[PDB]
Order: sequence, then C-alpha cells, then structure tokens
Amino acid sequence: MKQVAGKLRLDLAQYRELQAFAQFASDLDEATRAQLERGQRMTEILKQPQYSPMPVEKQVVIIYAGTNGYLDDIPVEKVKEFEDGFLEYIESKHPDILEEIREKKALDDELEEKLKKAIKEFKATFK
Amino acid sequence: IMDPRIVSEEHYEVARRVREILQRYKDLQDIIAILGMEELSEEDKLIVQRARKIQRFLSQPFHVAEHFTGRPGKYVPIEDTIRGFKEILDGKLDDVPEQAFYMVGTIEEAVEKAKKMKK
Amino acid sequence: IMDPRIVSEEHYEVARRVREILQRYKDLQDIIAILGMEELSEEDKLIVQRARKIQRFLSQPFHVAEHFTGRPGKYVPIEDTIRGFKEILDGKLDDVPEQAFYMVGTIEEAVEKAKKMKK
Amino acid sequence: IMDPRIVSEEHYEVARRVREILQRYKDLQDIIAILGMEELSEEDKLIVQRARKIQRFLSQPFHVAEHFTGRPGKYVPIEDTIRGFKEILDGKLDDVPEQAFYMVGTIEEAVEKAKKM
Amino acid sequence: SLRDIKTRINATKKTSQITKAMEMVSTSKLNRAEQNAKSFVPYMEKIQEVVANVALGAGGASHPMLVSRPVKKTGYLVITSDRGLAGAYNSNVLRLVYQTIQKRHACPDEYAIIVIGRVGLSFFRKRNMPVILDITRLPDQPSFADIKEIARKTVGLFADGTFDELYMYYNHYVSAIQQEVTERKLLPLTDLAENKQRTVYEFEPSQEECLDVLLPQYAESLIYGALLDAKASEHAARMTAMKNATDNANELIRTLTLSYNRARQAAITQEITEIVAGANAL
Repeated sequence: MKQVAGKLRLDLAQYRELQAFAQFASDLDEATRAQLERGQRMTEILKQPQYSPMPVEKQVVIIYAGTNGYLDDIPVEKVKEFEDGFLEYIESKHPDILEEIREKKALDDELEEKLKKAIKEFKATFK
Repeated sequence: IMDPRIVSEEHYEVARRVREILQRYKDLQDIIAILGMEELSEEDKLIVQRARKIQRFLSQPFHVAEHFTGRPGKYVPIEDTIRGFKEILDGKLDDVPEQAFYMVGTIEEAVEKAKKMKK
Repeated sequence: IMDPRIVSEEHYEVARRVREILQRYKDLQDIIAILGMEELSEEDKLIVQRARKIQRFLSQPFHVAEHFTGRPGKYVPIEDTIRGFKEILDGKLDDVPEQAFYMVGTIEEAVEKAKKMKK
Repeated sequence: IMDPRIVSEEHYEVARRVREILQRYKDLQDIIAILGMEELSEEDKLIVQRARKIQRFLSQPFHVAEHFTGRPGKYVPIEDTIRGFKEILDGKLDDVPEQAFYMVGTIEEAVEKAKKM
Repeated sequence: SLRDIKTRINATKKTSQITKAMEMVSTSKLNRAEQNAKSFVPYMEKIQEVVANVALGAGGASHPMLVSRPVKKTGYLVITSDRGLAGAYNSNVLRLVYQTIQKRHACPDEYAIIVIGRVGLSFFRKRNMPVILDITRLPDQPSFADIKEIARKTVGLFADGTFDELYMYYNHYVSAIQQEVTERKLLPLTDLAENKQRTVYEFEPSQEECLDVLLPQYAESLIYGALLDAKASEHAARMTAMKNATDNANELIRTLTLSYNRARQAAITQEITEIVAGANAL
C-alpha cells in the first residue's frame, strides 16, 4: 500500500485544487486536461457501497491500475464496471496473487505480472 | 426506507438523480447572480433549465388548501410520481414552459395546461 | 413633517425623488464592488451618474469649520435647495463634472466652479 | 532583530534581496502553471533561475538525519552563509547546475560537488 | 447577523474562483491570438507592399478607388466582442464612432454602418440607426476566408460607386495592460506607401481590371489585420478585468472573514455572560 498510495496522494492532491476553477472551460493545456481526467477517474475508484469492505490485496491491485493510468481509454461512468470486470478476471488468479501479495507484500517484484494481465486481457477483449 | 433493498430500482434511480441535478443547480444559481447567465457553458444552461421545471413539478394543490390556492385539490399515486419525474430528468419536456408546473397534479395536465397557454 | 399636508408639494416631490435614486444606487453598490461600472448599461449607468452628483450636493461648508479649511461658510435657503436638487434630478446639469458639487452652497456656484475647471 | 542597527549592512542587504527575488518568483508561479518557460522575458527567466537556486541553497543536510540518509551533516556559521548568498545574488555561479545547491552546506561545497559531476 | 454574512463569504469564495478560471483561460487565448497575429505579419507585409507599389509607382491617378471624388454618402466599419464581460473595451470604440457620426452628419440617410459583434449590433438596434451588415458568432480564431464575403460586400459596394468615403474603428493591441481605440480611412486611397526602389510589372492586363483585382486584396488584408488586433486586445482586456474582479473578491473575503471572527467572539462572550448571570441569580 505504501508504494501504490504515494502516487494516489499526488494525483488526488493536484485534482482538489484544479476542479474548483477549471471544470467549465472548453479548451486548456493538455497537462491540465490529463490532470482533470486522472482526478475524475481516481475519484470514481474511491466510491464504494455499504456492507462490502475490500481486502487489502484487492485494494492495492485496483489503485495500482488507476495510478499508473491504464484507465485513460475508459469513460468516467464505466470505471465502476471496470473494477468488477478486472476483479472477475483476477478471480482465476486469486490462488496466485492472494498468496504472493498476502505473504511477500512485494508489489515491486509483481509489476511484470500485473502489467501483462491488465493490458493483454482488456486490450484483446475491448478491441 | 431510501435503501436499494427496500424500494424499486427506478424509484431509487429517479430519487438519486433528482437530488444530484438540484444540488448542482443550487451551487450554480449563486454564481449566475454575479457572472450573469451568458458566461456559463451549455451543460450548465441545460441543468438550470431542467432544475427549474423539476423544482416546480414538486408543487401540488392540497384538498385542505382550496381557500389559499383557488384550486380544488389533487391526489397522485406512487407510480405516477415516479413516471412524471422520469420524463423531466430524461429531457422529454424541455419544450414545456417552466410556469406549467405550479400547483399541478399528474404530468399529463402540464401538457394540457401548455396547450391552454397556446404553446 | 415629511407628509403631503405639512410640506409644499414641490418640496415633497423633490425629497421623495432624491431618496429613490439614493436607494437604487445602494442596491447596485454590492455588485459594482466586484465587477465595477464597465458592465452596467442604459438606466442603471445613468442612475449612478446622477446619484454621484446628488450625494456631493448634500455636502456644505460650515462657518464653524473655517478653523479646519480656508473655505468660507454658507447658509442655503429652502427655495434654493429645492430648485438645485430639482435641476440635478431633471438632468439640466448632466454635462457638469461630478467634482463641481463638493462643499458648495447654491446651484449657481456649481456652474461657476465648473467654468473655473474648464473640463 | 532583523533591523540594520543590530545586523550588519551586508546581512540586511542579503536578507532583503533574497526576499525580493523569492517574492518575485512566487508571482511567476501561476503564470508558469498556465504558460511555458520559453515565453517569459530574458530578465524574467534570469530571476526564475536565480530564485530556484537560492531556494535550494536555503536547504541543508542535518546531523540528526544520518539514520535516514547517507548525508553526514553540516553546521554553517552566520559569516559563511551571508558570504555564500552574496556570491549567488550577483550571478557569479549561474553557470552551475541547480542540483549543486541542493542539500549542501557552505558555498565551496557546491563548487566541489559541481566539479565531481 | 453571523449566519447571513457567512452566505456572502461562501458566494464571494465560489465567484472569485470562477473569475480566476476566466482569467487563466483568457491568458491562454491571448497568447494564441498574439502568436497567430505574428504568424500573418510576414504575409501582410508582402501582400500590402506589392499592391501599394504598383498602385502608386510609374503612373498617374485615373481609377475611382485611388482618385479624390465629391462625397454623396459614406460608410463606417466598427468591430466589437460577442459577450459583455470584456470591460470598457466595447463602450470606448462605440463612444468615438457615435460622437464622430453625430459631429459631421445630422440625418441617418447620410451614412451607412457596418458592424461586427452582438453588443455593437445591440447599440445600433437600440435608439435609432441604419445598418448595412450585422455579422455575429465568428469563431475565436478567424481565418482570411472567414470574413472574405463580409469584406467583399464592403469593397464591392464602394467599387460599384454606392459609397464615396469609408472608415474603420477598432482596438489596437500594444501591451497586456494597454489597448488603444484606433481609427483608419480605408477608401479612397488618397495616400499610399513609396519604397523608393521599383521593378517592372506586366503591361498585358488592362489598367482598370488590374486595379479592380488588387484593391479588394488590400481591403481584405486590412480588415483581417484589424480583427487580429481586436481579438488580441479583447482577450487582453478580459484578462485585466478578470484579474481585478478576482482581487476585489479576495479583498472582500478577508474583510468579511474578520467581521465574522468579531461576531463569533461577541456571540460567545454574550452567551457565556447570559449563562453565568442566570446561574448566579439561581
């Protein structure tokens, strides 16, 4: 969580300041557009229903996917559908990632497997 | 009782959409008094136009209020309340004037009242 | 004493017409504090132009104030105050600058004070 | 104690010039957020560069920090810090990387750190 | 009232953040307007000099657009912004053209008015004045082809002999804080540039037809040049207006905040003293 939440703090902090003024404007600099678009998507990942708490292993996976910016092609209304769809693909890998994230807690070593599954599974199905 | 497990699916959706459009309009109407309505975007103008109509359709003539309203009074069942608010949220009646929702009952009356108003 | 029965009809019209322009300018005051007077158009702009002149023509050099400023003091009769404010309200002195109504007695003094400035 | 009757004339001038440059840079920050660095005037750029280097030269490696970082620690006398900032304000060291002034003590250390790179 | 003043603070806070949004977006648009204008300057220099050199060099004045003529009627071109939050930018160009038409003409039939922008059109629609052209809704970035037909009507009506004198009123961009209300005489070309260095031009095309082609090119270039400066000065004017509006709102927020803190402390000391007075009495 310390490795993943560091990026979340910076992306979310730059969004709290920007939406209060730049929400209505039609054409701005690409940096500001990307900061608003990332902040809108991260503020959809933090929304959650009652009586459905998330295990830490599932939380760090979704936050990692959002922080790195793999949701740039996903509409702001579709982000909630993407959480359940990605966690369904991960159900098949729960035996692998539960033991590795629960025992080793090493997301630095795990980068290659997360990137490979998230990019190939969604790009092959969405194209 | 406003829990997704107790009420119908569309009752829950319509009630949450009404609160979001009116909460957005509440913060935006304050700005319009200093900046003017010409300075805001098309999404804001659309939210203002629909929120005005929604807020007026919440009004109803009571049977006990005949002396204060100059109207007989009306009863609206739950299915008609849900059906009426949904057409306003979906933009079906964007053409109807904002003055055709004061002290009315069912949504069919607003269209008849607009025809009586020659529009 | 500000009742139609006690004061002259000319006095009553001029006094009531003065308070209406001063109240209207106190309503515009909270918005011009942010945007300024560049946004205002037609009658609201003309109302502040006359309200400025009226607010300054209510200032008077006192005889007891000669010890603070080198200006001599003045006594203004009721017929002169009514005539001066009536012409300011009607717009007969719209061409004269607003700085020509500071610490004066009668309306003719504003005409010569403007002529001294040459603006 | 900041008045020139207690602090020396160069101590007052170095402190006033540092505040004036850092205040001017805070103005440019919202302009730098909306527009690019290349568009600024030659004098504006010559103050933005100076301000970033001065802001970094205010930084210092502490002795208590040796448990969290490799930096050993540094004590800088009043006479040495006043001497150091005066050289930076005149632009004598503008042809040096900004990282040479970051987490360093006395001004001679910035010169040797630059020579090492 | 403590509860009432808090609402004024909340309003001023949100509206200040919105005037700041209009300042930042206008700042970005001013840069594009100045960059775009500077990109057309080399083209403007080339096209204006070649038409000017052939119109005044190696020949006398024998064409209706160049030659002085008695004035039967005249036309005026005034350019303004489509939205009103631009500050004194629109009012000052209208002031100068209005006082000028009133100073030398006493009847509406004597002149014709060409206007660009919703506020300029509204100013002529109110009171009572005639208008020959009323263009509005032009894009934020104008191209040479966008105003081509508007310019064609203005130069065409002149070339057809309907107008004998024509003037342009527009704001000129000098600095981010200073913009100047400017006036120019578009036709007839009673004055022209002289480079003092000349080269040969083809003698096959007729003198009248040659001039009839290059005169419209100069008019289209001059009107386009005026729009580039007018859009840049509009964005500069709005940037300064929004900066001042935001500063006025930020000052009002601190003065209201201090008054709220005085009210907060006053309410607490009054409440605690009513409580202690009641407890002492009992």
